[PDB]
Amino acid sequence: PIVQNLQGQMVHQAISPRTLNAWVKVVEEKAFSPEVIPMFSALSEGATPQDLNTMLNTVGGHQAAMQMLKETINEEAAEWDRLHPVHAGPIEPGQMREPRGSDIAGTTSTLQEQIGWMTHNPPIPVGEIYKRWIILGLNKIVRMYSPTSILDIRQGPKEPFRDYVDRFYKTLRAEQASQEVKNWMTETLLVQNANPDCKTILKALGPAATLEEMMTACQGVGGPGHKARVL
Amino acid sequence: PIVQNLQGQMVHQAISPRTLNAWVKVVEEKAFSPEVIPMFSALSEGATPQDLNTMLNTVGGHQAAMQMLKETINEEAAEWDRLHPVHAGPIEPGQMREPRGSDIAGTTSTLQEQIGWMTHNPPIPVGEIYKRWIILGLNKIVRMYSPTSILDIRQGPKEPFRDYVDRFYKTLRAEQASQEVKNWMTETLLVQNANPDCKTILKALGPAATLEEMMTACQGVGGPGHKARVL
Amino acid sequence: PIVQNLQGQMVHQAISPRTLNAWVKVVEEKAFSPEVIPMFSALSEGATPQDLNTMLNTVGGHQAAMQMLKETINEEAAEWDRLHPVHAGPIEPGQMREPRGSDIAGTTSTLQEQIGWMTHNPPIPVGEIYKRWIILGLNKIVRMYSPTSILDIRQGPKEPFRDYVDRFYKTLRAEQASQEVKNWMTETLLVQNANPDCKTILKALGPAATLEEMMTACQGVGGPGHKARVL
Amino acid sequence: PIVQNLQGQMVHQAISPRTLNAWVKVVEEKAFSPEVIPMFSALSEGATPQDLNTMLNTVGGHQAAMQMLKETINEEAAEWDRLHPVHAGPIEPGQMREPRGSDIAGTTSTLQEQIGWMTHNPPIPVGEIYKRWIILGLNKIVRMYSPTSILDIRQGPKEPFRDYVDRFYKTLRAEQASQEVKNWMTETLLVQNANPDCKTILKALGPAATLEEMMTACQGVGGPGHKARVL
Amino acid sequence: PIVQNLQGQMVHQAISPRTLNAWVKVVEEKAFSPEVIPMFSALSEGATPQDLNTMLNTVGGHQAAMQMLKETINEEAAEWDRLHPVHAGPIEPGQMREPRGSDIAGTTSTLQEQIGWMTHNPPIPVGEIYKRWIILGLNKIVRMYSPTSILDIRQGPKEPFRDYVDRFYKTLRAEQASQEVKNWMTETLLVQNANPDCKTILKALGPAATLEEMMTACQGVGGPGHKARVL
Repeated sequence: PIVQNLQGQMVHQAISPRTLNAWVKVVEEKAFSPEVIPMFSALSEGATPQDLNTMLNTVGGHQAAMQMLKETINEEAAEWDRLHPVHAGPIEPGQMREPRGSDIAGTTSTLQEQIGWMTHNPPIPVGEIYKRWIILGLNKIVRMYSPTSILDIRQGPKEPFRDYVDRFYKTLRAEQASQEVKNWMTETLLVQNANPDCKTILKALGPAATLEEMMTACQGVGGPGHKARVL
Repeated sequence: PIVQNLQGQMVHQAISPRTLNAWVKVVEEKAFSPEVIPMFSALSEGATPQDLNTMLNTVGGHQAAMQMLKETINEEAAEWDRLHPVHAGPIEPGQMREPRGSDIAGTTSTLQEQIGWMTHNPPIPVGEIYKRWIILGLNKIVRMYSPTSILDIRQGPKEPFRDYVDRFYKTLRAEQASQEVKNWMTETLLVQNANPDCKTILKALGPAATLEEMMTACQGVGGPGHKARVL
Repeated sequence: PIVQNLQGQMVHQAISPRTLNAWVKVVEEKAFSPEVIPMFSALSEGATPQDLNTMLNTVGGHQAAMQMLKETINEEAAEWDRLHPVHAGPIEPGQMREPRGSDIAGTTSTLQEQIGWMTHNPPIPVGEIYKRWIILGLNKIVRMYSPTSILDIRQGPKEPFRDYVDRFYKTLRAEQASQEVKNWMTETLLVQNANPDCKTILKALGPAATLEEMMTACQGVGGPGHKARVL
Repeated sequence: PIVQNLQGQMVHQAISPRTLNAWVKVVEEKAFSPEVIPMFSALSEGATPQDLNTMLNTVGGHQAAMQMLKETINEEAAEWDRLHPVHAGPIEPGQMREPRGSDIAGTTSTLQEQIGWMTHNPPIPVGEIYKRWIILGLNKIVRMYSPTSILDIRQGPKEPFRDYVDRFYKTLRAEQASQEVKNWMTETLLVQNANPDCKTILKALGPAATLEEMMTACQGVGGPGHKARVL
Repeated sequence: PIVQNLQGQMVHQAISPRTLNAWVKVVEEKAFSPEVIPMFSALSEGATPQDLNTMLNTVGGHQAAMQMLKETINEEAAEWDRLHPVHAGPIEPGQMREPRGSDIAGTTSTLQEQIGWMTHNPPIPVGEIYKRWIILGLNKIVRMYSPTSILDIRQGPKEPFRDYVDRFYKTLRAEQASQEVKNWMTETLLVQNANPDCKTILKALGPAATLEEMMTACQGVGGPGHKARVL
């Protein structure tokens, strides 16, 4: 990553063993569940196209999964070539060159280059583009390896509403459909798959109540000396 | 916060990717428990609101917990707006503008405004202030996500009293109990549901013991049984 | 390891105690698996040769594997010196001195001289060259301690297609077979050892299908409809 | 109701007793059916607010559903006057008087003014509006008493594509969603385990695969035969 | 639809629901059988887009056929915009404007425009245009489900020829196969699957001949004649 957003000295240093450890844990012990997606981004803060290449190849030994990320990113870079014909003219005073596709994926661009653009003012956002190309790759990984579906997130009979809501919301966040398709699942699916008493409370306040208000009312019914309704 | 570099001139910098890594080891270990808010107190030391929003943004797995925290800010932010009269931008030429709720929360404010507000006369500690909004949001997520009720914590025959006291004080912590409620619970409920080994000594102590005195009576070092809990 | 400056040249710092701890846990957990390579590559971004020697020194386990790797390394160093490999940067440096094989590996070169070569313009990239020579041995230990197995692979009777796709990738990676062969085995053996009712799909897929197009049409095994297992 | 006559001019006729029986027959004897609306539309052609009120109040069966319809048109009539204050600002001779929503629902307007709007040129859609508000009632009454469920319909590994479209679009006559949700539904959601033959067939068709072909796809030896049933 | 009652005719009426119920009977008895297509043209003489939408919406189920029909209509509407570039913003009541594809489909057009294009000088054929695209719809339905096996057909032991060739014909018309194939089937399969004495006398005629000649030649026993009404 880059390790200084102002300072020139020691601008960038190679990846942490905790970043690798915890990367390897999500793709193995959480086994490509949808919570991978937002977690990837929290890892990638200030990551260079090379750091990103390191993250692409460090997905827990899963070689076939490397191929589905890899072919994706490359198609996206080949697309960047279709959208951007090459300027060779005078570069303006203080300005850098504009990246190519093979530059975005770090094949043609120096690591000084990658640092340069990432600390430029206004930024040339190469790592923030490549990581969204990688999440698109990553999204394919989650569909083949984990059978998780927002359709089939179901609240258990003695199950806490907080554990069922955590599953629905992490599964929701990794959908790539629009914000209207998203806002519909929290109105429809979430109320519809809660237990009888919690479903009754969710519709009673209606889904226009805040999540904490929903949450506190749903723990309140499912808390001490509970009734598991038969189904 | 302020650098750790022990050559020359101290200079103010953001939160570091090593610290970001540390927060990720904290989250994916303690996650939502009472045990989060003190680690947070540590790692957010000399943070600006921009760091605080980086601390929020670099969370991965638990997107409900984050929707409740993002939510809890808006309501305290709005409160702040309702508490103070603020006109938009400078009220006078060449003097600083007054903070709004959304400025405390980093959204509507630049980082260059942010270190301005802090170097005002008197100081406006916009981070420190903001950390309180965050911690109420944390306390809300933790109370709901925490799993033991305070009204059903009982000590078995082979359970160490240290382990049961940490679970009781951590259950009284999850539920955000007043000191008046903690002093009454301490006195009452605790003594009762200790095992008869601790309990008959706890009962031999006279009116209004300190928790030190409850431990000195009970302890009773080592055991119960073979190879006691250190968690 | 070498850390980057925003303008100007790379600077050498001492290795992290965790990087060391991480690598040991790597050679305990993954030695006989093709997971040794991406982790080793991950823990040797911006490494010098003394970084690469420190990682090799750190191991106190798996001594017969290190020995095979060491005799292997000397084979491409002796080759270096005799049959003059192609490389980027100076083949006859004027103002500094020819890298030998031993020097690339760092048994006869001081750390200054290695920095000397990597800080050069054009550089002589001694670190990356060495890491290829360790990765040759990493393949060798993976081949010797996990032998031929690509022909014996079958998709299980109850096994989803992607779980056995995921194994075929691991197997074929472990296999070390020629790239004309890798490309045939992905074209026809991947279909050959598959489920029979999934192979009917795979025939309509053809040879030039992506993994994602194949993992989308064919999923789990699936089973008799309208039945229940025997009692 | 109003009859159209030459030059597109409008001429008035009293409500037939046969139209009213016709409407009691569609309400009671095509009860709750989506088909209820288009028949309705064919009964309400040139209807004044008065003819609609007679239509609605003529009916004596199904009074839980006429109640939600009376609540829905009241709400819509009071909504209307927020959005448009009648006769705002400067008053202009030459106008029939503007309809408030209480005139639209026929509550503060007389026959003379009801004829006023519809013999105007261009015709003021007073009765047309009320019908579109009543169809909102009827579509809601349809949703309320339909039996199909959106959490039952999905394509499993034995189901034809047709067989699932028929049921799913049978759902959505009753159950309302956006097209972005319907498109996401057919892309991925309700199709997670969908028929292996259909996948085989869908690939075998190429990049010239049509919806008509995809419906014709998939047959076996259960259910109806292949022999024709239409004289 | 638009009556031809009255001097200088251009007068719209509602469709009678009896007419709607006679259409419920055609589809009850004949489904989508090929002679539903010109009946549907006959039902929709002088009809509007709103009438048509009414006649479509009153159909009993078939929701996969309804979709396939609906997307078929949406592509003819879409190319219709490509074949006639027409534009509009907000629609003005009373104003003669050029119809777009959406206005020809009843989707965007109020009924006064629809009648208004129909009764312009020249009449602009908006009812025709869409009725033609619904007939292409039905014609698509007929392609998919009307064919059944003609190779079933063999003349019964006591069967006269005028029952067996009509039955040949009824199944031949059922199949959607191109004409020159059908001509082939006439000169071969009608003769080859015929009884011994028949096929013989059909080989004496030569099957090249007119159907009057085949009826005269292959003559069988008289009586009432089976009218073909057992299915």
